[PDB]
Amino acid sequence: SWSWESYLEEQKAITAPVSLFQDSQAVTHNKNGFKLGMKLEGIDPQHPSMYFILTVAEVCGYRLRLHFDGYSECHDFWVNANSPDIHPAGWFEKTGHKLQPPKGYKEEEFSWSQYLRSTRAQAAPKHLFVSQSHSPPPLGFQVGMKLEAVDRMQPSLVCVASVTDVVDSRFLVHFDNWDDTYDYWCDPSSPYIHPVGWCQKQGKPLTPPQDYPDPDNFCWEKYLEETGASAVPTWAFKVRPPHSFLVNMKLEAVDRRNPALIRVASVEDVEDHRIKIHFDGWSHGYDFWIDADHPDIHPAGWCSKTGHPLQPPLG
Repeated sequence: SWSWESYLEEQKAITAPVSLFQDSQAVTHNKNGFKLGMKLEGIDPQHPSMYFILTVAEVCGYRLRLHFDGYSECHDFWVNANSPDIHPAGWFEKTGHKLQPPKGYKEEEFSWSQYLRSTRAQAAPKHLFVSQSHSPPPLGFQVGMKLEAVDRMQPSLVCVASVTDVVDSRFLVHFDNWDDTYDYWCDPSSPYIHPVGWCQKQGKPLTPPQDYPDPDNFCWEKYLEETGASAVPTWAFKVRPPHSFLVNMKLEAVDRRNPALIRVASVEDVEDHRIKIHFDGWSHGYDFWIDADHPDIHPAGWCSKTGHPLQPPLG
């Protein structure tokens, strides 16, 4: 009953054109073959470097809710069917990764064939996954290389970092000697990474590894020699152009408080690479910043075309 067309007329508003989004945020014609109970492998959003056995706990449109086998439901999380952060059963074994076992197991004595028999479940068919490590790796980025990275939790901090994982065309950025809980996946065009030496050339403070001896006398050349690591080469960095979203443009965005819901939204403010989302009809107290390439923002009509409910403006 609620329609974008009517709403736009009503508000004398415009939608953010589909051209402003990445193809993966816009595609609506792909079918979601995931079914309840199917098992697979995937990264823990809270520990991006770790892989766990997951089960499809719910399906809604082109999205699915995943559950950490053996764990409580409050670890549950939602992803889109085209997420590059989930993989087919057996992926870890085939790509040299480590798989954390279900709470109640030793990865040491874990095998899919049998876990499946023991749970009388089916593994999600591999043709559904966009990432299976068949595609080309990011050019110039290899596990072990070092670089400088913005701690997206503390934007004022640019720190000494390392590439700790590489999957399909993305890599994992880790903050040297810090918790894996500040790590994040990204690609060569990320505006949050810079080559070794960037802070120095920019007159900005570089945060060295935690507890590095004599912190303010940190020398990259020295650190690279101590670790024998290479710096990601400068040619590998290809930062993306700033986005073209304009204030007042409307779109759809997953609700950050209740991930199951997606609401009608508007662009409240903008920066070169992030937009500030406002949920129509709600308090601006809920407005939040989000990267323009985040998988949870979509153009108007995404919910309708994918079969997902859309929450109309609060009234």
